[PDB]
Amino acid sequence: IGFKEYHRVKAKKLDNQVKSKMKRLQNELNKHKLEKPNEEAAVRFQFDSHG
RNA sequence: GACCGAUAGUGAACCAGUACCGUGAGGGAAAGGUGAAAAGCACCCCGGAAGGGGAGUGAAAGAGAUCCUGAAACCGUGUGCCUACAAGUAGUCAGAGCCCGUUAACGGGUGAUGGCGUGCCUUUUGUAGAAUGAACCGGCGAGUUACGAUCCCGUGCAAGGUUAAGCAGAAGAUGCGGAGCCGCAGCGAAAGCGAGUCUGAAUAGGGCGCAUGAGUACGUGGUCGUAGACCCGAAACCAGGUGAUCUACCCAUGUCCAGGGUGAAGUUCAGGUAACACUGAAUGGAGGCCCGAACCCACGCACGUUGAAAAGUGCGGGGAUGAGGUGUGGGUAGGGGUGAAAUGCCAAUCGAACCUGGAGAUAGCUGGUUCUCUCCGAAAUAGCUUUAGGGCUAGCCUCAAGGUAAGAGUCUUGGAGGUAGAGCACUGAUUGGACUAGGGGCCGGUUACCGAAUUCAGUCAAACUCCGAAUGCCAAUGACUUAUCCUUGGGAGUCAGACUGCGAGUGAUAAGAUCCGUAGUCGAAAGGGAAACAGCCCAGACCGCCAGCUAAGGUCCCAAAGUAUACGUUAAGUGGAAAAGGAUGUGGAGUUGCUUAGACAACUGGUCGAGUGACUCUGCGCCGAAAAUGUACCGGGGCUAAACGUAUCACCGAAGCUGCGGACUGUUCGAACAGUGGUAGGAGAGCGUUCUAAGGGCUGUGAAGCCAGACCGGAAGGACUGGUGGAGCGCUUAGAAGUGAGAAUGCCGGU
RNA sequence: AAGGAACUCGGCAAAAUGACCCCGUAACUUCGGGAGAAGGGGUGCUCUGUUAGGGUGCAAGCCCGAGAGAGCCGCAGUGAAUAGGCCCAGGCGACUGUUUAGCAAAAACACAGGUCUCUGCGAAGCCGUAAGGCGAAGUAUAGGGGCUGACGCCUGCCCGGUGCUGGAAGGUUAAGAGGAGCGCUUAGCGUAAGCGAAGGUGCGAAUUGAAGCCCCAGUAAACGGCGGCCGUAACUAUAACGGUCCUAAGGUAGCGAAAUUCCUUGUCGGGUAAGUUCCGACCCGCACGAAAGGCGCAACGAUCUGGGCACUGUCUCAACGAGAGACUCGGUGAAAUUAUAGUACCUGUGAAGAUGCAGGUUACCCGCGACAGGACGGAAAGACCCCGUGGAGCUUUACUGCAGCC
RNA sequence: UGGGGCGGUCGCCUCCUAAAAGGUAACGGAGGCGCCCAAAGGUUCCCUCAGAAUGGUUGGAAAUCAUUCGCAGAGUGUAAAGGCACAAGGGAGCUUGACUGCGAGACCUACAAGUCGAGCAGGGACGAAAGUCGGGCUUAGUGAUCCGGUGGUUCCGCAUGGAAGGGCCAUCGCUCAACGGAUAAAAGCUACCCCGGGGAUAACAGGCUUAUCUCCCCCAAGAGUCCACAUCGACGGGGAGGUUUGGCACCUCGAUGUCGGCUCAUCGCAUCCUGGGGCUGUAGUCAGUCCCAAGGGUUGGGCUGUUCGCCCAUUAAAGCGGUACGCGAGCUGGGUUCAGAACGUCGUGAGACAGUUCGGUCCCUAUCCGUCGCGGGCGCAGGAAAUUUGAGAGGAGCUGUCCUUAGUACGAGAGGACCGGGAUGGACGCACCGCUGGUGUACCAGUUGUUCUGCCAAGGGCAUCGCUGGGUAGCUAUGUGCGGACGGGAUAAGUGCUGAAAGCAUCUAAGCAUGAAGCCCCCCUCAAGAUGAGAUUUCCCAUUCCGCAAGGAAGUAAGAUCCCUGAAAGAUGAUCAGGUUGAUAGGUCUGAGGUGGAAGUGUGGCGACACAUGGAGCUGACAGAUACUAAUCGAUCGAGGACUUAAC
RNA sequence: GCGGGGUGGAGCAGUUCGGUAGCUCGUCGGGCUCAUAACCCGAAGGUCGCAGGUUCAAAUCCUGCCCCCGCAA
Ligand SMILES: [K+]
Ligand SMILES: [K+]
Ligand SMILES: [K+]
Ligand SMILES: [K+]
Ligand SMILES: [K+]
Ligand SMILES: [K+]
Ligand SMILES: [K+]
Ligand SMILES: [K+]
Ligand SMILES: [K+]
Ligand SMILES: [K+]
Ligand SMILES: [Mg+2]
Ligand SMILES: [Mg+2]
Ligand SMILES: [Mg+2]
Ligand SMILES: [Mg+2]
Ligand SMILES: [Mg+2]
Ligand SMILES: [Mg+2]
Ligand SMILES: [Mg+2]
Ligand SMILES: [Mg+2]
Ligand SMILES: [Mg+2]
Ligand SMILES: [Mg+2]
Ligand SMILES: [Mg+2]
Ligand SMILES: [Mg+2]
Ligand SMILES: [Mg+2]
Ligand SMILES: [Mg+2]
Ligand SMILES: [Mg+2]
Ligand SMILES: [Mg+2]
Ligand SMILES: [Mg+2]
Ligand SMILES: [Mg+2]
Ligand SMILES: [Mg+2]
Ligand SMILES: [Mg+2]
Ligand SMILES: [Mg+2]
Ligand SMILES: [Mg+2]
Ligand SMILES: [Mg+2]
Ligand SMILES: [Mg+2]
Ligand SMILES: [Mg+2]
Ligand SMILES: [Mg+2]
Ligand SMILES: [Mg+2]
Ligand SMILES: [Mg+2]
Ligand SMILES: [Mg+2]
Ligand SMILES: [Mg+2]
Ligand SMILES: [Mg+2]
Ligand SMILES: [Mg+2]
Ligand SMILES: [Mg+2]
Ligand SMILES: [Mg+2]
Ligand SMILES: [Mg+2]
Ligand SMILES: [Mg+2]
Ligand SMILES: [Mg+2]
Ligand SMILES: [Mg+2]
Ligand SMILES: [Mg+2]
Ligand SMILES: [Mg+2]
Ligand SMILES: [Mg+2]
Ligand SMILES: [Mg+2]
Ligand SMILES: [Mg+2]
Ligand SMILES: [Mg+2]
Ligand SMILES: [Mg+2]
Ligand SMILES: [Mg+2]
Ligand SMILES: [Mg+2]
Ligand SMILES: [Mg+2]
Ligand SMILES: [Mg+2]
Ligand SMILES: [Mg+2]
Ligand SMILES: [Mg+2]
Ligand SMILES: [Mg+2]
Ligand SMILES: [Mg+2]
Repeated sequence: IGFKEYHRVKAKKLDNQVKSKMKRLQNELNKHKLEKPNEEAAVRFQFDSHG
């Protein structure tokens, strides 16, 4: 009696860890989320050589 | 004093802040009554005494010291009826026999036997429930009060109504007191304007108002707000204190450890060396050393487990000169201390001690909430919700006041719509044939090699439609019938629903499953049937009757009524449990092959001598058919009808309906008609308890209380008589409430 | 009796061992131990005997006292009571010690030893608001804190992240200093519109202004971390070797199916007739690893684990006996529980598991000694699960704060 | 929220579910939206689309033309539905009505909101005019309040004038997307845990269902040398059971204790063994499959907590299930899920498991029914003492090996029977103590320590009965004897005989047999409360009172009890042997069995000790005898026999 | 069913935000050497897994389809 409930209670604890990790990560990003630094564009043009 | 009267009122009426409980702060009871007067039972008898039986005192001793009254539980004694073949929610209805004789009544007690019948409460869709609560009896124990708001009702005055504090006065009535409050005027955010005003450019429209008018003061009642706010109940939080006489650690000063063993360093001697080293003996007496009592500890097992003991005993076990045991006196205190660290320990309490206070913390949760009858009578739904077992608005109920006839049923007529069915005209899916562009595999020419598209026929669709109902829905006009309906306001409860039939989804076209639509019953519905069986069938209990007719369902016995009538079927106890499938079971229709030119069968083409084969539909049966305590799907007996089908007629059968009698409610005009189940809940009318006022009484020639009884009223309830009791108590009208108990693992007492 | 662990989760419990003397005693070792290892033998009484010898004493005489020989008795001589069972092997902890008073004594805590770090003395650290204290009447060979835990051999790589330490300029930043300016107000100017001094007043920018942070180095017995893919050797198979990607760096020694191995009762060897346990190896380490230390390890342990011997009522399989209860009599006399009970069985029905309902079956009335199938028995308003916009303890880069510190 | 969690969802639009008005749920089936357009809006005017065939330079299936056919097969910004070809689809001219104030009246609706709207006024666009225009073919494209920003303003301005500040109108700021929005501001652990509730809600067992599971079938492609159906049974189809995995959430949260084991069983049959049969690809021995059959039986160990499973060794066999996965007020407590601790792993962490490991309190005196035993009462038409019948109930029910038949039948051999006789075991049961043993606490003996009887000798107490060696009665198994034997009756499956219906055939319809360890008996035990109270033999005898009777009372008869001595009986009652003309118990005497040579004395020895007297002495329960002691005297209870009929 | 990958021969970027297809090694050809390696000089090798859309332009954005790898299975 209560076999699966016991094991499923354990499962629910693992879920709570995921939810907490998620929530904290989201909150941390909102507090401090550096944007990716500018990737300077590269001008490219070549005077193709003639014969 | 419309305050209490010994469980009340102070905790304390009494030698009570006592007894008792706690180390302490602190907590904290129980317990009143002789008589007018002790006149408190001289004397005698039984007894060791207690306790009795007389005799005396007294109005009374059945007033004799827990001494007014003396209920119930509970415990006994005697006996009028019944009881040892009986299956019991304990009664109720019927009923002999026996025994009595009353509030004199179509009486009382008991009860062989027959019928019927699973407590009360709470909580539930649903409880006899094996869900909850109560051992029993008694007492106590829960919507109250203050101040505001609003509505109804009553009264006074009325376009007005009314005073508050305060001052005089019986703690009163009343007089004075007009400040203030509400209303008569509204509109606008406001300036402001005013029967109008605001918006707007507007004499427009529209909103809110006016014309269509009643308020106010006080009282009663309903509800609401703020207060503990109907009563009981947390785990907790915070504040101030009390604890280290237990236990943790520390500090100071004491004290305890029977006996035995092992033999460290060092030292000495002897040997040894050039010297040392080295070797052997002896001495020596180290150690969180060894073995083992006291003492301390607590490893295993048994026992104990309403214990001898709220942690022990018995048999073994570990340490036992050490980081040892223990005494005395001290220290550290809870947002703290102490911890060789277990969240362990800090007075049998520790993830935050104990006591008191804030405090009646809060509890959308559980439990409880006390007299009676009558009128009406739900909901378990929608929306929103840090919402889902809560709440709010609507729906559904009730009361009152208005409108009033505006409601409803049916018929007739009109209309909106795309479901069932059907259909392929579109969109998808799809079968066969034809015709086929191409596509691939073969040498640009072909394969029956994939094949687009076209066409012919043929299927199919919740999210296909050229079509398209039945019902249901919205209206209109009459007619016939019925009595509802709407507006405003007061009060609610309900938001867990259940099953059954039908139409669907989810599921597996399972579920007493789940979610909607629709109708019913239950919930909140007793009675009859289905053996028992909320939801199925029949049918709605105001009450009495030893009257009648019926419904579902029945009629051989249990058990009321047909062993009814007529015609067939079944042989399986089918009826009284299930499929695919199998089968010369049997009944009834129909078709067809052959047949006295002689069949089928059997006999060596003939003998023989009247039937013989196949198939379709259909009624009732058969096999397929094995579960666990015990026949075990007919309720039982039992049944060959007492089963099944068809038809007919009788009778039985409810609390349905009818007849007779009574009560009440409503409607219309004392009559008639109609109605009278009920949970949550609304409304009305009453009974009873305590106290007050005013009248009128009762009571020592016996009050209240208590105990009986066969009386009275529709209920709550009220009398009368007798016994006990020994001094208070009813009745009528009105008023005010500590006003009604069977349940709260309620509190206290008794048993 | 016979058997002897066949019992059982497990030799739990009991049995067996036990004193003194003599002989004898292994692996291993930290050279002390292990060790009472283990395994054996002896034990009574009598006579040689106030013994050989020893203590006391002036001596007599008192005590102590081995060893033998020679005999006697019994089933048996520490004749009773009291007094280790032992051996082999492994895991963990070194050890003695300490711990959940009252379900855990242990591998947990402590420990000596190791290391890191703080502290120059009014030390750091700690208690307190402060004074005043502990530290300490101490002074870096001392004191506090963290981690590890005797001893032996060792303790590898990574400073990118986080912490700590040290820097130097610079960037960012508060109060406080500064008050450019702007608004309001109004003497006055004006036909008005509007402008507007001074004063007052409401805002106020530049500039200035520390630590911290940013930045740069170091530090791992600081908190921590310690990888993927591809190819390659003349049988094959594996790769000493090579390529590339990523990282701060990719796990070294040692150990390994483990207190760690899910698959798994891995495979192999040993032990048994039979071994999911055990021991020895192997290494595809789900998910070892070097001071939350790695690997060994004598001694120690009421530690955990497996195997032998002894021994037995643990068992095959139960029997008998003793005492105390039970039972009868005399005395005394509770408790939990309890809606009232004249309180059967079967099948069924029902809130789906009935003493109580239905249909049958069975049953004369009342007890006593016994057993526990039922009364969903008693006890404790379930601790599991879910719910409540309940509580408390704890954690942190949750939110908001406070002390402390700079 | 078909427990919670994860996943998914949360507001709005379209369709289907939705049952032809509207509305209508589920974590039902499909999709879209959080915009876009300055023209893709308004108006005025004009206008048809897709596709196919044919003709044509590049040109190709498909670009552009041209003709014919061609209801929409197109398009309509953006999903779907409803519309649209007097277009809402395409093109062109001018413009901004994608206006301001509004708004009769309606739809929808709990509210808050949302939707439609003629018409009026102001000032405009297009148009010759009528007239149309308050965005788009229609239906999504959005967010309350509070609080801030901005613009306007015949509003207010706290003595007054200003101002500060506010109001009104317009407008902006929320993926407040959990979209009717808790605060401006918020994550976890609890195994150290606690409270209030719920069977409204998880689970076990129960109930319903039966997808799955187990078992059984239908069809028959086939496999099987041929041959579907000896055996096996593809592709499909139909059931039963309620042991499995599930679905549901109906009972239980003011408690229905768990897996495994132990003790004790009980039931079903889907039969593991034994019994009886059909078919066989059954020669014999063996087997295969199916039918009947539930009477009895159905092992001991190693490993593991285990169930299970593997293994070892047996057995005739090592059956499958139900009983709350039977059985914890019957036991155990090893596994698992309390508090401690540790490893691996995860986490910053408290801690946790996707894994392990060592240690960890099992309470209750039985009221009722039930079950096993034992009594008392009454009844059974007189009162007693014995012996009995059997309605009915319980018990028992198993089986191996060997010898013989017979090396026969059978077979090429190998091997090797049926049936019928006979012996002897295993397990199990009943009884009993003569035998073998156990026990034997009032028996006998040996012996240690100490204390006592004054000492010696001889003994007593205590030390587990001090210990040790024996042992009577009784009680006992492991010991012994015996049992399940012979068979009858009726049947099951099966085998048939005669025999029609249906000139044949046929076990069947009438009729007649056979045939199982099973059923009813036989065998053992209880049994007349069998209220239906039975039957037989024997004994006692009609009393005395009252009362009119019915009936009542009092002494007794036969007989029994109280009381007493006891055991062959026993918890107590009861039962049985006895109670003085009695051997009932004790004692006494004589024995048995048991122990094993007493004490005293003498002799031998220095002594411990040995020997003789002497199979001695001692001896609980056992046997026989014997009144020596106790069973005294007494008391109590116990019939006089109802009525009716029939036959005598 | 739920996720991750397919870029010259190997290992890897670039993909979100469209703009010449790349880095390291390797392969091939020619030198150097007696010859091989190293070294030096040139070149080839992917139209970004496949097939269609969108766009002036797609490895990159969209639609389908096929492989590889993890789990569950
Ligand atoms: K009183
Ligand atoms: K009461
Ligand atoms: K104190
Ligand atoms: K209800
Ligand atoms: K009187
Ligand atoms: K007694
Ligand atoms: K009954
Ligand atoms: K009951
Ligand atoms: K970690
Ligand atoms: K014997
Ligand atoms: Mg009082
Ligand atoms: Mg008086
Ligand atoms: Mg319920
Ligand atoms: Mg309850
Ligand atoms: Mg109760
Ligand atoms: Mg010591
Ligand atoms: Mg010791
Ligand atoms: Mg002491
Ligand atoms: Mg305590
Ligand atoms: Mg308060
Ligand atoms: Mg249809
Ligand atoms: Mg339902
Ligand atoms: Mg009811
Ligand atoms: Mg009625
Ligand atoms: Mg009639
Ligand atoms: Mg009748
Ligand atoms: Mg009637
Ligand atoms: Mg009626
Ligand atoms: Mg009251
Ligand atoms: Mg064993
Ligand atoms: Mg065993
Ligand atoms: Mg032991
Ligand atoms: Mg230790
Ligand atoms: Mg120790
Ligand atoms: Mg403890
Ligand atoms: Mg302990
Ligand atoms: Mg450590
Ligand atoms: Mg390191
Ligand atoms: Mg580690
Ligand atoms: Mg480390
Ligand atoms: Mg370590
Ligand atoms: Mg008793
Ligand atoms: Mg049922
Ligand atoms: Mg039942
Ligand atoms: Mg509860
Ligand atoms: Mg779910
Ligand atoms: Mg509709
Ligand atoms: Mg723990
Ligand atoms: Mg802990
Ligand atoms: Mg609780
Ligand atoms: Mg339920
Ligand atoms: Mg067949
Ligand atoms: Mg339900
Ligand atoms: Mg209960
Ligand atoms: Mg209980
Ligand atoms: Mg069978
Ligand atoms: Mg069980
Ligand atoms: Mg039980
Ligand atoms: Mg256990
Ligand atoms: Mg009972
Ligand atoms: Mg004998
Ligand atoms: Mg002597
Ligand atoms: Mg003594």
